Amino acid sequence: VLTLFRYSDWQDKLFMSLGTIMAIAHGSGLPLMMIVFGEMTDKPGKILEEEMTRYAYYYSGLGAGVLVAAYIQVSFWTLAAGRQIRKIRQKFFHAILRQEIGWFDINDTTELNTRLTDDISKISEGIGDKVGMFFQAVATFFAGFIVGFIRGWKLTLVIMAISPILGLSAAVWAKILSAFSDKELAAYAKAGAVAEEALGAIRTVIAFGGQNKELERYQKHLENAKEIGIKKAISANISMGIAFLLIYASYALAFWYGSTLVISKEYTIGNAMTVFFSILIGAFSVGQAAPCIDAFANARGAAYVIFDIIDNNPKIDSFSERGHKPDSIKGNLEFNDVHFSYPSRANVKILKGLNLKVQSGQTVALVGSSGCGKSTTVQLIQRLYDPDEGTINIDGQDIRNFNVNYLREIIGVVSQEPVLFSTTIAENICYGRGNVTMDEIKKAVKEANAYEFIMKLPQKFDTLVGERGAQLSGGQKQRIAIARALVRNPKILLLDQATSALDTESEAEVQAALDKAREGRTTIVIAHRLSTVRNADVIAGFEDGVIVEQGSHSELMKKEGVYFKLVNVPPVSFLKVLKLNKTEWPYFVVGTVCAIANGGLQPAFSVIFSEIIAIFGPGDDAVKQQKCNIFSLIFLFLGIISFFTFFLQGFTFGKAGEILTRRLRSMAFKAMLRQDMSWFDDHKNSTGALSTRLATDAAQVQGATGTRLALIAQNIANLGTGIIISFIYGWQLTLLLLAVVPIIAVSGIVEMKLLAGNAKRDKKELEAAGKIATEAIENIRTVVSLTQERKFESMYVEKLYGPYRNSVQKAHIYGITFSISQAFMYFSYAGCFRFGAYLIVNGHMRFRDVILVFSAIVFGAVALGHASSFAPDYAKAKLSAAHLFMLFERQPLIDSYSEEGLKPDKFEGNITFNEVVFNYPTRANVPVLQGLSLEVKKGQTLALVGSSGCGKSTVVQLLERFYDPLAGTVLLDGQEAKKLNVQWLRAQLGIVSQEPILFDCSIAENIAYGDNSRVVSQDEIVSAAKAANIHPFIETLPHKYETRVGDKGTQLSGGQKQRIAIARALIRQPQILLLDQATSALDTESEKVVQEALDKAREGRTCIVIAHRLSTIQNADLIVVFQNGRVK
Ligand SMILES: Nc1ncnc2c1ncn2[C@@H]1O[C@H](COP(=O)(O)OP(=O)(O)OP(=O)(O)O)[C@@H](O)[C@H]1O
Ligand SMILES: Nc1ncnc2c1ncn2[C@@H]1O[C@H](COP(=O)(O)OP(=O)(O)OP(=O)(O)O)[C@@H](O)[C@H]1O
Ligand SMILES: CC(C)CCC[C@@H](C)[C@H]1CC[C@H]2[C@@H]3CC=C4C[C@@H](O)CC[C@]4(C)[C@H]3CC[C@]12C
Ligand SMILES: CC(C)CCC[C@@H](C)[C@H]1CC[C@H]2[C@@H]3CC=C4C[C@@H](O)CC[C@]4(C)[C@H]3CC[C@]12C
Ligand SMILES: CC(C)CCC[C@@H](C)[C@H]1CC[C@H]2[C@@H]3CC=C4C[C@@H](O)CC[C@]4(C)[C@H]3CC[C@]12C
Ligand SMILES: CC(C)CCC[C@@H](C)[C@H]1CC[C@H]2[C@@H]3CC=C4C[C@@H](O)CC[C@]4(C)[C@H]3CC[C@]12C
Ligand SMILES: CC(C)CCC[C@@H](C)[C@H]1CC[C@H]2[C@@H]3CC=C4C[C@@H](O)CC[C@]4(C)[C@H]3CC[C@]12C
Ligand SMILES: CC(C)CCC[C@@H](C)[C@H]1CC[C@H]2[C@@H]3CC=C4C[C@@H](O)CC[C@]4(C)[C@H]3CC[C@]12C
Ligand SMILES: CC(C)CCC[C@@H](C)[C@H]1CC[C@H]2[C@@H]3CC=C4C[C@@H](O)CC[C@]4(C)[C@H]3CC[C@]12C
Ligand SMILES: CC(C)CCC[C@@H](C)[C@H]1CC[C@H]2[C@@H]3CC=C4C[C@@H](O)CC[C@]4(C)[C@H]3CC[C@]12C
Ligand SMILES: [Mg+2]
Repeated sequence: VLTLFRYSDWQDKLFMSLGTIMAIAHGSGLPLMMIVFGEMTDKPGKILEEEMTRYAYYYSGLGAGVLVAAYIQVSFWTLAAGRQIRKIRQKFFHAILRQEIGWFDINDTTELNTRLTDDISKISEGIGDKVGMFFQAVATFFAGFIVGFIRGWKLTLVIMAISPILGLSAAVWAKILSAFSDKELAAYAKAGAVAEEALGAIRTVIAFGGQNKELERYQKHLENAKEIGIKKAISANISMGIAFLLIYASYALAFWYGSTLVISKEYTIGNAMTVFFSILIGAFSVGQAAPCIDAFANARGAAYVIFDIIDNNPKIDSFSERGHKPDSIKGNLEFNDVHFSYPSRANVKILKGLNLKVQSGQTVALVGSSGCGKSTTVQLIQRLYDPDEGTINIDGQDIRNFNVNYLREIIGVVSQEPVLFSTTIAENICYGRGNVTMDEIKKAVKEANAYEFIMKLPQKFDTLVGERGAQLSGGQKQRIAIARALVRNPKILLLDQATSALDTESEAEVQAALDKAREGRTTIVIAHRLSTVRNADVIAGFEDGVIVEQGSHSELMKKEGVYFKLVNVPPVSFLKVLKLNKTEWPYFVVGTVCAIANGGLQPAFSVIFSEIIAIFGPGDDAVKQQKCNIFSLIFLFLGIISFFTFFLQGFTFGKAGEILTRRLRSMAFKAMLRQDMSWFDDHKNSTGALSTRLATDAAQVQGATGTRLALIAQNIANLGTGIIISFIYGWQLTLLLLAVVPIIAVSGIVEMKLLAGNAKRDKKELEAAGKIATEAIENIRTVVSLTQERKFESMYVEKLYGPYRNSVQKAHIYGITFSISQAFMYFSYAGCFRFGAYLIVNGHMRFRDVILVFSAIVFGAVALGHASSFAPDYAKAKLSAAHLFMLFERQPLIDSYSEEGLKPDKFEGNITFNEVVFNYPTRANVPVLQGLSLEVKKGQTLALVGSSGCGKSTVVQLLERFYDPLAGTVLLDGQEAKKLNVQWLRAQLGIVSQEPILFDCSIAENIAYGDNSRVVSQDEIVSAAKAANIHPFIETLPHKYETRVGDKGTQLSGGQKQRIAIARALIRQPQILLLDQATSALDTESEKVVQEALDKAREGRTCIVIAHRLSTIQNADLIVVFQNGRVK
């Protein structure tokens, strides 16, 4: 209960304590004034005027006191909530970056950004101003009790006898509501994980036609969250129904008991009515604080998962400082019987006792088959996992003894398929070490041979690399990764196929630079080519995860081992949002009629009190008991009907809001899966930004469209009925009562114009924080391997500073507006007493009519606080609704959901390019293609040959129809590709990407994703697996086709996911194959087995090959050489 306030500082405790005592001082005033008011109620034309004027002095002073008490009440709670929400946001991201990679494999980490955004929003709604308004209502209730015990003590015990039942019911239903809040929250987090997985790899979802599959996977969780939110609303309104049932039933009991006392004259008329009126003010106030109770229960439910992640502790601690930092390390490295298994597949033994010995100054070279443990050996050097039954030594001393940061900073890796970050080129090379000068950057870039194209691009070292490097080619991204590793100047260099996507001349220059550089660093080389493996002093060969083969080139060539075999924004009206749920108009009708019939009843008690005071007059005393029994039956039946009407309005409004939220979330994701690749290449649209938008916009709409509308319709009916009753009984005073309406209206106008202005900047800056959070979570291998986690926490905090200041300004603006609203509501009483004195002494109205109007106005003074509490939600609801509708009304150029276009029945695999000129929209000044002419007949094989960065993957993107050419014609089988239906077009193609990526599902589903719109059978999956040469490994695994591949294929090796990408292409039986270096992480045996099945499958269809081999280019039918983006 106080774990929400576990992170409260001393200033936070001071703000919450002063806000608590000022809210206790603020609420207790209304009932306590009744003791001085109730002494003239039981009642020459000057003494009454003096009493009225004196009470006007009291009320004006009370209003002045309320002006500063309500200000401090709101402002200090909102300042404290802003400060501790800032530090919870910092500590949760620090706790995510602290954990080790064994935690990132066995847990769900695409769920964390959605969990972050939506839970911190729920906690900010929960621990803020709602708690202060709750204390205000509690102080009002107990001040009514104090007034009751001063005036008449036998009346207040009968009503105090029910308050533990109200506390019991509120605690029970708040505990149930916190449980359902956690259950609903988990479902929305699963849906956000589906969306963030689908938007991260968007090129494969577009190219394989998987929009409907991802949309159905999203809607499967939206339906569960809907069905939890409905019964959440059921419990949340059984609570208020039981509360008001107890209120009116106990008031019936107390009124029947007070009947006998007033008739037997033990009390007078004045002592009973003050007790009744003060207790009804308090009892209505505690009932209105029930939404604040529900909001606190929701925050308590959200905090469960966030606090645990902070509590969890890693065995390999990244931030700790408890290890040796020796001054001089010669690069000796040695294994001693290393046994290892990954924690996600624990029962598959991988290293079975390895004995490697690397001397300081020489390099080794790891050869072997695919899937034997080479990059596992590389991952155990930098201590990402601990081995099960072994030890790894550097210069005689164990790696478990070193400081983890010092180890990971003295060694420098190159990953297999390297991943850049979504910042500039010089920023990636600065992420390399951390404090680099430009001399170091330019020398390392020349040493990695990346200098010519960086000089060639405009804004040379400032070109924004796309998300994961997607705005660069495959041989430019890898040279930037080589330069990134070289700026560190490591003592131990790890090269895991660093030249896998470079052509032969650049491989020669890179290997000459790396060979010239070595003086005192050890190097581990995993070689793509076995022609440069001969320049190694030691060669290690893996056979079932051990070393059976070690020595020099001729030493292992005369040995007959494994190496021998290898060598041989427009605003939107809110009725436009409520135009979407036209279908449940009976829900809004029943909710609005019950809200009117519930809000009207609070001011009607003045007329009931007038009839009570008139019915206790001089009589025969046998009739007044029989009339007062009729009044008590009326209060009992009013209690039963109030139970039914409160339940109906709340449940009815809540169900309609859940339906609208489900429709808005699915419409937003369906309309986000629709835009073309230029919308995703826009630098504002990262997947972190796009996954914060789906969690913010519909949630901000739901927060103002839920049961809050039922409560505000109730409060507006309350304020209306007060004015109507006032006009009937005295029309002269009611004009002054309505005279404040211009001032409260202008204050509402000014706070709406300021809260709509700062919610804009809040929404603008939370996406820029969520971008950093998502890239640092989803590239956690490279983050941990480079030790830039301190820098990413620093960046997240300095992007998180902004909404703190926005919360400060929101606190002051909303506090001033709530303050002057409550003060100008309490000055109306002083104006009413003075002007009513004037009217009574001139003879217009009467004293009981002045009492009647005053009594009717007190309940509206209750309702204004909740209307002002609703007012800061409507601004962010309007803003997020404008953003949702501009997303819904955006229409792309290449429309993926269109049903019109030519859909020919028979397709001959003929393609033709007639002088295609194309520039990318992000860098639209550089020419990529400069008029491209190539024609491929049926059954031919086009081979694309060129240097690195010539436009070989651009033609695959143009044939896949992501992009439109500027001036040129892409035509297929005679007819132009713009005329064809784009889903038909993308279904006729079969594509293997350059660095392929998978999904976080099973191998059977990743292979069956290759052809949608039909249930692909298990026999077809097994046949494509046998053709792609993966079925021996799949049969070896303990789960055969149900081993869950990790996020983007990280729980497999390079060759295995290359091979599942080839099977995913080949399962659809395409008409044309697009193979963009389809065999680049495979060895010679696997590549020659794959190529035979590809050759027997290519009989009768066309294919386009982009492969850097002399074996697959030479047997091709056409050979195309690129120079300056043209064909030669
Ligand atoms: N994160 C992981 N979780 C579970 N198993 C894994 C993980 N990474 C790899 N494996 C498994 O470990 C075995 C060894 O794969 P490994 O990554 O060592 O291949 P490799 O021969 O080093 O080639 P590469 O250099 O492409 O990684 C594979 O069978 C793979 O299925
Ligand atoms: N999404 C993009 N936005 C802007 N420019 C891009 C984008 N993708 C690629 N480029 C640019 O296009 C040029 C060539 O792209 P492409 O990836 O087709 O070359 P490539 O021949 O595939 O290279 P490699 O053979 O090394 O894989 C590169 O200079 C690259 O900077
Ligand atoms: C008499 C009543 C109306 C006024 C009560 C005075 C209160 C509201 C004033 C007096 C002293 C003030 C504190 C003095 C010191 C600081 C440290 C500053 O870094 C944060 C604000 C904070 C914590 C102030 C908060 C407001 C404060 C506590
Ligand atoms: C700064 C504001 C918010 C604090 C509210 C202060 C409360 C506790 C004060 C404000 C007005 C005060 C009342 C003013 C008049 C009198 C009449 C006297 O015969 C009995 C006490 C009584 C009824 C006071 C009780 C205490 C009181 C209600
Ligand atoms: C009637 C008058 C004298 C009452 C005094 C008003 C005092 C209590 C209010 C008005 C201005 C307020 C300060 C305005 C600015 C901030 C900055 C914020 O980061 C810390 C709280 C702090 C410092 C507020 C503390 C409380 C404060 C000092
Ligand atoms: C929730 C609980 C605490 C509230 C229970 C309230 C009960 C005790 C009160 C509410 C209405 C009251 C009844 C109101 C009217 C009359 C009619 C009279 O001819 C007999 C007594 C009788 C029948 C009262 C008996 C006591 C009574 C039933
Ligand atoms: C729900 C809101 C909008 C309508 C409020 C009207 C009802 C609930 C209130 C307002 C005036 C009240 C009436 C005032 C006068 C009397 C005369 C008495 O001999 C019987 C009870 C009776 C008839 C009261 C019953 C309830 C009553 C009719
Ligand atoms: C008994 C008296 C005080 C009740 C007064 C009712 C007042 C508080 C309510 C009733 C209708 C409300 C207005 C309804 C419409 C809007 C448009 C909104 O974009 C700005 C606020 C504004 C202008 C509201 C201001 C506050 C308002 C005028
Ligand atoms: C809620 C606010 C806006 C209402 C305004 C309150 C003040 C300014 C109003 C309300 C009652 C009014 C007073 C009512 C009666 C009289 C007696 C008359 O012989 C002189 C004017 C005088 C004294 C009025 C002056 C203005 C007055 C004091
Ligand atoms: C603190 C600021 C916002 C207050 C602004 C409103 C002030 C100027 C107005 C509104 C209500 C007015 C009070 C209403 C009633 C009367 C009774 C009369 O016999 C003496 C003047 C007196 C007591 C008025 C004094 C001035 C007053 C308090
Ligand atoms: Mg390429």
